[PDB]
Amino acid sequence: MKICKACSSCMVRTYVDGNIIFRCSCGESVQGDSQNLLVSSKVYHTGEMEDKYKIFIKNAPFDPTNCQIKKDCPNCHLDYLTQICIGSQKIIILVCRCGYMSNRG
Amino acid sequence: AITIEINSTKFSKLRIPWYLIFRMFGMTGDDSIIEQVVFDLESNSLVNTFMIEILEKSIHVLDPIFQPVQHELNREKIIQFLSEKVSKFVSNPSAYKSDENAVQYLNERQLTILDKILLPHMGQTADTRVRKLRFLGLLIHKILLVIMN
Amino acid sequence: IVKQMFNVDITYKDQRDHTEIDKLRESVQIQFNFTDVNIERPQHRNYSQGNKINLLPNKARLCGLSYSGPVNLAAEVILTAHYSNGRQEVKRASIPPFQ
Amino acid sequence: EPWTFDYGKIIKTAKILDISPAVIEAIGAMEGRSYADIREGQGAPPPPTSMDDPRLMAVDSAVRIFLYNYNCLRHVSTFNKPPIHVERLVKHLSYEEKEDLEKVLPNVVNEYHTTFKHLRVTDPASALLYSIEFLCISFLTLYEIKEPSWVVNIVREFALTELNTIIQSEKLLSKPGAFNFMIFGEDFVC
Ligand SMILES: [Zn+2]
Ligand SMILES: [Zn+2]
Repeated sequence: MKICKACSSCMVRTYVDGNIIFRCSCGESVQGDSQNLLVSSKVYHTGEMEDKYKIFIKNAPFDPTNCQIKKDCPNCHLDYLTQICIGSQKIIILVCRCGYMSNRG
Repeated sequence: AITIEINSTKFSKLRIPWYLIFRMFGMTGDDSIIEQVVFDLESNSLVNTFMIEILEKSIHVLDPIFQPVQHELNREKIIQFLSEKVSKFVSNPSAYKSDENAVQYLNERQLTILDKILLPHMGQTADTRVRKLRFLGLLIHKILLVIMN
Repeated sequence: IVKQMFNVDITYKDQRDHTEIDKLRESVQIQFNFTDVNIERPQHRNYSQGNKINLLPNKARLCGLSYSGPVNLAAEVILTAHYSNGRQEVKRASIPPFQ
Repeated sequence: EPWTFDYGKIIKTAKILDISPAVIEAIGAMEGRSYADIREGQGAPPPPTSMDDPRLMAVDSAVRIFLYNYNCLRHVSTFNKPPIHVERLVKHLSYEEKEDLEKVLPNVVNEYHTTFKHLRVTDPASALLYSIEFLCISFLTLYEIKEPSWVVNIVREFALTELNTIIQSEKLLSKPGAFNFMIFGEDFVC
């Protein structure tokens, strides 16, 4: 959103002149072309995106309740890896405390 | 609209617009109020965009009960309006306004009530108003996180 | 709960005006808290006019009595009168322990 | 650009508005204090030591309401029904004069918001002092307007009324004096 420079307030959009005219309750107008041509946004596969599990995938190697498999880590050569299965497509991600991640994630 | 209803011994069953709670404690800037929910107003992200659209829409939604103080940027007027809408004994809304001491008494009573029944686990004095606002923003952030699935 | 959550500070309108000060007075503020709270062991009276004796649970079960212990409260009352001149009169009284 | 606190601006503003200098510095710190003690500097809380101090938000809100009402004054032509606090100062002005108000009146916002946020996350006491000094500087700038003459009275009266309303609002959160508790029509008051 556009924050009014005088009073820290959100300003309406009110497309009138063929472009965006940001109007505030204090009367200030900013014009403001280019950067704010995006009016509406909606991501339809939320709950399965990368940033949904980013913290969990980062913390997965240190979680003692996560499944481990007898697979060698290509980075630090530990004999085991943490195995994750996220999403409705059952994406398998192998992670290690050294920071290795199985390509995806 | 994102409405916050506080049910306590002092008062209950009153849905206040969320930004009015932040405004009553001195946080009147919309950017600072929204920053309490998104934690960063200048981060592109994906949750931040969705949350910012919801909060911007919720700020401008017209409320039937809090209509006069919706666009008020002075916290004293919002505190007075809440005091009038909350206090049981204020059955005459105009007589007391002439007396300045009456207005001060209502404001002090409302501020004490708010410090006692708004997130009392985070503090019950006037030193923790901003911390309470941070916690409330965190709660709204979690709710909006659940909202986007 | 009694000593912290049950403090009273209520101002009531003065209802009497058959005196010059009575017309002067328009409100009195009642303010009291509780200072000592203690619950004793269940007791009972035999003679109906005698000393309270210990009530054993079997007697309470047989007689349909309540296995309940006395609650003793000690309070401090502060009464403040208000007049139409900006002054106030304070009468401070301490309530002795009572059941 | 470096900033340093200037108590002379607060002294001057107190002289203009006839209030004591301690009243201005008590903005946002008048809660739980009688106005008699506030104007005499009695019981003044120590300067803030954390960003979570409500005094910072209170003084920022005071500066914000000042700037909001100033912008409302500078854009009367936009509002079909201008706000009451601004309406009474433009009844004797023409549409051409109202439209000229946008360019004649200076912009006093400057870089207040970014500097305040930086100080709040860096130095809370400096943030509070900066907010109070900025409010005083903005009031003095609006008060010391000499050209054009047809706007000097308007800007002077607006600045006086705005800062008086701000102080009264901060005063309306102070300790009340003795009064009739039955002014609210009801048998009881709690
Ligand atoms: Zn604005
Ligand atoms: Zn590894």
